[PDB]
Amino acid sequence: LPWVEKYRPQTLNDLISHQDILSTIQKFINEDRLPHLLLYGPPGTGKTSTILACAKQLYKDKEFGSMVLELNASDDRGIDIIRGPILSFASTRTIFKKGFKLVILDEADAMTQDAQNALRRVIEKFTENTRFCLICNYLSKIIPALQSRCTRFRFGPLTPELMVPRLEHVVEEEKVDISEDGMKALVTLSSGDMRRALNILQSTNMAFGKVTEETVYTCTGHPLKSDIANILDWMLNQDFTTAYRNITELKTLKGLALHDILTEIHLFVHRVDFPSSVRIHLLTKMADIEYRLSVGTNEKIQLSSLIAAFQVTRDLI
Amino acid sequence: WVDKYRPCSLGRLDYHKEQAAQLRNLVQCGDFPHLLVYGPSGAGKKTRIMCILRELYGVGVEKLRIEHQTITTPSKKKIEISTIASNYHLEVNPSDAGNSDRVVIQEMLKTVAQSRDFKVVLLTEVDKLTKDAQHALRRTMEKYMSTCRLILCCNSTSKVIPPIRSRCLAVRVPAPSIEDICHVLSTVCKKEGLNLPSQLAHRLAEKSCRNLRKALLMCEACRVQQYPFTADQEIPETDWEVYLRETANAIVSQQTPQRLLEVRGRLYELLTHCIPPEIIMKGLLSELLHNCDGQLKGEVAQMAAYYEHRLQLGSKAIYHLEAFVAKFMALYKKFMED
Amino acid sequence: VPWVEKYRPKCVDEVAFQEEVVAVLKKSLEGADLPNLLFYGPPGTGKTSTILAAARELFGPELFRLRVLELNASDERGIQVVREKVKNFAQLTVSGSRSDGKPCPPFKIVILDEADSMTSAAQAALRRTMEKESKTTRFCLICNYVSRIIEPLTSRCSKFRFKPLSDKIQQQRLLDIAKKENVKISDEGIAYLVKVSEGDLRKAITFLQSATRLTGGKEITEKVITDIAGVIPAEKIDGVFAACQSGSFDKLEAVVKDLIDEGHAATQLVNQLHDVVVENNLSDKQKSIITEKLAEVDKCLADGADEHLQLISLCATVMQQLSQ
Amino acid sequence: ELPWVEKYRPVKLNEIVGNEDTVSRLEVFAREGNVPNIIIAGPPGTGKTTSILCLARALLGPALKDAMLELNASNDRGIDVVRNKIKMFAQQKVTLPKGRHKIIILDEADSMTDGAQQALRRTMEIYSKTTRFALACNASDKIIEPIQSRCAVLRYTKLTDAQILTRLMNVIEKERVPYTDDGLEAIIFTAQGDMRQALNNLQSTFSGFGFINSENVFKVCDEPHPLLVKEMIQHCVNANIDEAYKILAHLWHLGYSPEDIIGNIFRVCKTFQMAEYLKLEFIKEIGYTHMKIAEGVNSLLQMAGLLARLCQKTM
Amino acid sequence: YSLVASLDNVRNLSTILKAIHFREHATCFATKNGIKVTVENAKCVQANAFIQAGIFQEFKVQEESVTFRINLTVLLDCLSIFGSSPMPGTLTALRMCYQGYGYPLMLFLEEGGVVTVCKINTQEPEETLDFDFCSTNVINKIILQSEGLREAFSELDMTSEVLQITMSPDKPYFRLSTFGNAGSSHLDYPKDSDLMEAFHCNQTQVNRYKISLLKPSTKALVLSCKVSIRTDNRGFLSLQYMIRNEDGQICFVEYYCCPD
Amino acid sequence: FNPVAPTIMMKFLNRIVTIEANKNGGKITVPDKTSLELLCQGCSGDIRSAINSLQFSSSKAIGGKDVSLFLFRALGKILYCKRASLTELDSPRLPSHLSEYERDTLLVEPEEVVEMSHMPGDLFNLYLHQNYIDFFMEIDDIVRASEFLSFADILSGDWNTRSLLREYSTSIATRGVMHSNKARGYAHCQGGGSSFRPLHKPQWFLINKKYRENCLAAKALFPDLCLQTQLLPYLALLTIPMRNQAQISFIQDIGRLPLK
DNA sequence: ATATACGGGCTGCTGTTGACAA
DNA sequence: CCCGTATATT
Ligand SMILES: Nc1ncnc2c1ncn2[C@@H]1O[C@H](COP(=O)(O)OP(=O)(O)OP(O)(O)=S)[C@@H](O)[C@H]1O
Ligand SMILES: Nc1ncnc2c1ncn2[C@@H]1O[C@H](COP(=O)(O)OP(=O)(O)OP(O)(O)=S)[C@@H](O)[C@H]1O
Ligand SMILES: Nc1ncnc2c1ncn2[C@@H]1O[C@H](COP(=O)(O)OP(=O)(O)OP(O)(O)=S)[C@@H](O)[C@H]1O
Ligand SMILES: Nc1ncnc2c1ncn2[C@@H]1O[C@H](COP(=O)(O)OP(=O)(O)OP(O)(O)=S)[C@@H](O)[C@H]1O
Repeated sequence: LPWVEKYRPQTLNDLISHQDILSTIQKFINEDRLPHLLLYGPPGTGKTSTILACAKQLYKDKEFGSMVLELNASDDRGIDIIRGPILSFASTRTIFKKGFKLVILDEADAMTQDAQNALRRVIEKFTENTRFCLICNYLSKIIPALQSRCTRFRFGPLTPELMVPRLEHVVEEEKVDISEDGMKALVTLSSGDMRRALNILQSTNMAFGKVTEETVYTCTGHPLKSDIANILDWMLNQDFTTAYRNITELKTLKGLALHDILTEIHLFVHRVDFPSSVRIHLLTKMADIEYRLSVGTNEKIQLSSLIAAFQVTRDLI
Repeated sequence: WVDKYRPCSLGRLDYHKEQAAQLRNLVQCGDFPHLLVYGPSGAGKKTRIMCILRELYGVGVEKLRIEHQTITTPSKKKIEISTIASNYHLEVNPSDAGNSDRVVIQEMLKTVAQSRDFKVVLLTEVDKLTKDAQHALRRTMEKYMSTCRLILCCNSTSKVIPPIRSRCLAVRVPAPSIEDICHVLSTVCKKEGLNLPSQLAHRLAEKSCRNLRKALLMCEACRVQQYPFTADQEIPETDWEVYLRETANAIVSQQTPQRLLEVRGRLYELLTHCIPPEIIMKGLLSELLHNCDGQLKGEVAQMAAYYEHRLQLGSKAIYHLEAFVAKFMALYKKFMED
Repeated sequence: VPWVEKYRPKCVDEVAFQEEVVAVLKKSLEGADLPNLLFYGPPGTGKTSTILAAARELFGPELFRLRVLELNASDERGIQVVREKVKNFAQLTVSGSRSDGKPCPPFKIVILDEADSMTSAAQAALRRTMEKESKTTRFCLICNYVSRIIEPLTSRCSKFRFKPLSDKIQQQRLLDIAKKENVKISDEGIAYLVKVSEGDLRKAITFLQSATRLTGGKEITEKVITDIAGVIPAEKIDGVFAACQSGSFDKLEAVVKDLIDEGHAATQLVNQLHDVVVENNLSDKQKSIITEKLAEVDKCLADGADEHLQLISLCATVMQQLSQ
Repeated sequence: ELPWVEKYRPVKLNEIVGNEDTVSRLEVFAREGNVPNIIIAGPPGTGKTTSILCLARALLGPALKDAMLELNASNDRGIDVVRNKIKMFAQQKVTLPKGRHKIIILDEADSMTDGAQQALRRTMEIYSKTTRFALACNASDKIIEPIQSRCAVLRYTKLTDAQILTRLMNVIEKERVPYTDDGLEAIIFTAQGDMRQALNNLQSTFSGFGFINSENVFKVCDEPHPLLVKEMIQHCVNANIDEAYKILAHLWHLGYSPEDIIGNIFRVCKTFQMAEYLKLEFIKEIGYTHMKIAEGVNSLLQMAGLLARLCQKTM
Repeated sequence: YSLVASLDNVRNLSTILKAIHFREHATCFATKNGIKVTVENAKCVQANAFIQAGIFQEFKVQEESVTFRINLTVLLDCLSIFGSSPMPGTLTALRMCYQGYGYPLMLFLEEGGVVTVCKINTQEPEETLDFDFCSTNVINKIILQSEGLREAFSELDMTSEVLQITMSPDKPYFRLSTFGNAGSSHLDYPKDSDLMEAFHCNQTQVNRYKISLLKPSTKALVLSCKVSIRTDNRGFLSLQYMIRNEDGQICFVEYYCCPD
Repeated sequence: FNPVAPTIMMKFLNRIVTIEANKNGGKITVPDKTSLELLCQGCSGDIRSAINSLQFSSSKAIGGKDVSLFLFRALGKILYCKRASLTELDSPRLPSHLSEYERDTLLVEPEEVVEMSHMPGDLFNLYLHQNYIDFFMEIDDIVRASEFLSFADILSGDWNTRSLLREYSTSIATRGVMHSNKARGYAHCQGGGSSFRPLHKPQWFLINKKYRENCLAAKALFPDLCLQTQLLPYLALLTIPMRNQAQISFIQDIGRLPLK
């Protein structure tokens, strides 16, 4: 169950987007020149999946438990529990006489400085019986000494064009009826994270039965593009009280949050023509508004203040 | 308080009788929600809570069983905390432990929850608590709402986070006006010889603000200084007020760095004698605003609010007090020469 | 037992609002493929109740010891407990069936509330825990603010926002409860009470109980609800603007001093002032400035500042604007 | 076998293409054989450890196994066992022909505690007639003053383009890899001083492409970050918010977390050519924004507001 | 109730468990033939035991095998709760019941009218390696006594880091070397002695081993009467012991270690 | 003791190099004189490193011992603001309206000075707050400096992120105190003053410790912070005797502050 | 007429991991 | 950092 981990890729050819990196990794595997990797990027891109597919391709099914170590954030990572076990692991003469060993180090940005220094020594000392692989999200929490010996690979955010066919395959696999606007709205409401495009589908399909733009927007609660355009039109032209009443009624009818409205208004403000200074004023006030909505205040007053900050500067000009 | 002429029954209350009848109607049937009492200090919330407990139970609330308890932090550290908790009702003040209040609340509340058919657990001064302690208290008071009820007491219901505020009723107690204070002072003194003329009682009530505790203390203090009262007899004041008055007088007579250092040392000495920074700021504002008469008055008020927010956000008081003093001095110097 | 604990939803067909989540839970009950859950929203909408009802009617009251654990904010959570205890529970195996022969789901449920009060170090272990063990355990996180949770924790859970309740639904539920408990309500009193409650089920239920126990079982009007809630009278609130419009600083200070003497919370005063401001005959610029000042004062009060000085600042800014 | 970063290691002392003075002096000292204790410092990726090991091998020769001691950070360096073993090795007598002495090397000595160093400083001034020391480190502020007070401190520097190009040409000639001038310039640009990084990048590019054209180098991944922020700060100097936001949007779409960007902004801002008032205000705004981001509220709007506040200062 | 087991001499099980106790956790294996407790460390060293059904008097199992993980220290403390020094004539009896998955392990002990009851909740399982050492690729094998190496392995705990084992048909038949702070220390053992029951080495083999992994063999060497050493082509070391009880039965303990 | 004077080290180094030169043996380049004072300049009165560097350099600057800056010297360096006469360069200027913020060129890096003193930032800021008043002549600059110090204080008030961002506070405080001094910062305007004045130590430590001990002495002894804020005003207006001996002294302690 | 040393101001105010002496 | 003073030496 739980589609996201039910349809996880099991081979290197069932991924998308990044193609040069995958071909380079395949060439590394073919010539048996696998270096130490430092895979980093934003959430939901396919790092652990890629490394696990590489591990399953390299080794047999009965050897994965005796020649592969896995250390994560839920395990213990100090000094002694690394100085003993991994030094002994590199002190192990290889069983099955084939290949080398692997130590997967997930969430590598959690260890301390001493552990990283010892790991630098471990990885540099003996590059014939172990091949470390670090996977991180922040590159500021890795010491430069350990950052200068592992091949850095960047996994950027995904793009809709190659993101569509995998969702189409998932839809076809089960019995789901899909539309055109539904796919576009489903893909758009995910900033490159594929896991936020596969879980929304499961949540929506199990509540209504069919997927459409209105269906997904009601399942999640995101405001529509036309709604944001109407709000902006009401802001830029009409009076104070009339705009307040209109947006109040619109928000009361369909319960809408304030974060998404702020994000869409920010994008539309940057997309329209303004004489510099007004844009600076709007950006500053809207950033303050967004910051102030994480303490426990009231949303109505924040909406009124957003209206007030947007109104006067454009009304005078 | 004086604790010698305080009532112990919902009847014969000198003020705020209607809400007392409402509380009696609520307590006479059980089936209680959690209670949160708020209002200005000196209004007498503790008397209401104690009388509610007396009405809910029998007469077994008039005993004192002061108890000590030692608990342990996660590693080894020990916390000693004293409770006045007598039979049935349990009373605790988890503010004597600075950052051990969270574990105090957890352990003590979870022990007493398993230990009418229900008890109460008072939590005095809920204002000065961290954020995690309130979370744990809220969860444990929601979980076991079948054998124990909570009656929190505080003032300025703004520090308590909304989830607790939206989890219990809210009872408010306002200050007891002015005429009622003079009447209660007159009756309490007439019970014990001599009397208070109406003018003297009115002057004491006006000068003692809204706090009946302070008014009673001032009246008793004046009674031990002079037995025959007159129509032109003043009231003694504390030594932390005249000091602030002198500091405010000196902060405006001259504006030089040496005077700034002198007033900084004065603030140091005043802070040494256990006066919180907030009262210092309030008194300084009152004395300074006593004579501004202009836009500088509003500017000073806004800057003082800014500095107060800064003080309650930061961790060093003297920095902010000195900054406010310097800004006021500069503004007054600029205004004087124009 | 108070009315809040007596009318707690014991079944999925007792939650009023939130159609999508209840539909998803119903579909996943008589079937399979239930994903991870992440509930968030304002207080008094019902999040613990829904998951507790789902767990109760999926397993049964006699099968709670070895199927569900709840880790609240009173459990001393840290890295060690997440590393050992949660892993040990999640690494077990599904037990047998129940007494009454019914279909059963082959998974356990781990419930943890106030996950926003934890630390990042524990959250990393927690997020890695529920990937390799997605065969026998499902996780239901509950929070008020999503921002206090790291990205990989919220990137693998279905996010469900709980809307604040509507007028008609709250009115119907309150009428049902009042009919059940035999209390005489007025058609205008309920319409005022729902407005006062600002969209809170628990607050409205407590208000109803406190009103019916005070009155003893007679008709309750709006005047009782105003006294119980504590709404500031409009005649007093007009004086603030009357003094701020013209005069001097001393009268403004005296008015605010009396208002804070009476014990009213500053949040209610700000909320009521905001309604008056945006409906009067004032220019747009003055309204904008006053609204921004009100928002700033509200935030500063929410960050544990003083009450007298902030009210003085707001009133002084209003005095400056109204005399311009 | 091994990758290209650990297989092409110099075995002699004249293959090192780093600094020119210290290496020549070390060659002269190895010729003579009366070296004092030395402490080497410098940026990573130069070859300090290579120089130390080559010097020791040249000094000893065939008796290296039974007359050399090497200690690391993976190996336990407490106080008790380390002081015991050090004193065993110092007091033990060995025969060396004319002027060769016993060598004790402690790599990355900055990780030692104060107790270890304070116990070590006694053994390094008495047995000097039969043994000598040699230390390599990165941060030289960690070593206490008394230990430095009797050592020769040699400080390295980041490699320039000429030596990097010469050794890269040597490697290419050895491996017979068809090349192009602009591609090698791009590789050197990506290197940014460190040399093992450059060799690893070249090997990664050559893995599955067969050419070192610039397009292939950029396609196979990487790219240097700071020079983009350097232009962005200059753009915000002149109140050009419209031109300033473009680079921020590009970086955000590239996949960089807010903290990584905001740290580099501060680091580039400190070493810049501006006035004092502007520097003060910029530092203040960056500090407030970093506090906000660390508290959890991170998004594009906060960075846009920071840019707007930076541009407001100059009006 | 899955498996229930009763016995009247706890000392046999207690000493068998103590002969293998150097970790904190252990994994059990209940089968129609008996129990088998195994432990692993550093993904290289692995020690296993065996308690056949002949020892037991009341043994009952249900359906298939049963696996669970138990803390070893707590179990060993609970077993020997009546003092580890009984005079001849005093015995302790124990009963244990495990009622399937998800329920703890019972232990009722009795001696001379004193009855104790204890429970151990189990959170299982882990995964074990596949150290197959079938006697097909074994090249060097030897069998020998214990009193010879009592002091020898007792004189083996120094501040060294590697132990060298060399076996050859000629000259150093069985030599152990330890390089430490002071100097070398050789402990050559010749053939045709009172502790040389069979010498059948074929080709010379010199190998290095870690002291940390091979140290806990002292406990197995102390409570033993014979030791068998086996090494294959690659260089993996297999140690076989032979322990006896008061009644006069025999139980075996095996150790597997990998070379450097 | 005191560091060796330049002349003594100069004469001894000259004697040593003369002795080496007289050894002859071969045509070896004597180290140049111009580098010989450079060797002694970057050693700070330490013979052993000077001799080591001379040996290293005579093989055919080296010996860059790190400096410690003597914190009381760093404070003076920050608070004295050695300025230049605005040598003709292409530094950016404030275009039109910021004409009152023009400053002369600076020859000090505050970050290096603060780092090299080896002190925590929150202590450096306290010392600066204690010692920065006396060097100022105007009030507006004092106001600006106080505001900058307060803003530096705000950034470190939490506990989880107190050590993630600490350089910002110290940098802001140092640069604000340095730039706000417009009276001093006009190059050739330092004549004449800067008499023989010693610095001091912050007085906040004793006051804070007294506050804490008085907190405890108020709590545990009237426990049935708020007591010092609310109950202790009542204590200040209590002034009546009671039944004890060590408590009358405490009552007379708080309530007898000097006042005419 | 020029290089070098005295004089006066500093030890100080919640959690998770690691080394030392017994 | 800062100012003024007592001794070795050419
Ligand atoms: N590019 C992709 N190709 C294929 N499947 C993908 C891709 N991106 C995400 N997925 C799927 O989404 C699931 C969740 O993403 P993960 O790989 O677990 O995230 P991640 O890369 O590990 O980053 P973290 O764990 O948040 S640091 C994966 O198990 C895949 O099934
Ligand atoms: N109805 C009353 N009649 C006479 N005196 C009263 C009455 N109510 C209170 N008092 C007096 O008020 C004083 C006690 O004040 P309280 O109301 O108990 O202050 P409080 O409730 O403790 O407020 P906090 O929050 O604890 S500071 C005593 O002097 C009482 O005698
Ligand atoms: N959506 C709802 N449907 C029906 N009754 C509700 C709903 N929300 C609240 N209630 C009523 O209010 C009571 C309190 O609900 P809870 O589940 O405790 O609130 P909650 O989910 O804990 O939200 P908190 O506690 O403010 S974070 C329930 O027992 C119901 O009687
Ligand atoms: N000066 C140099 N000349 C030639 N190759 C060099 C030089 N410096 C570094 N290298 C290369 O760097 C590779 C490994 O670098 P190391 O010498 O191990 O780094 P390091 O000197 O130990 O400094 P660390 O350990 O990173 S702080 C060698 O295989 C060389 O190819």
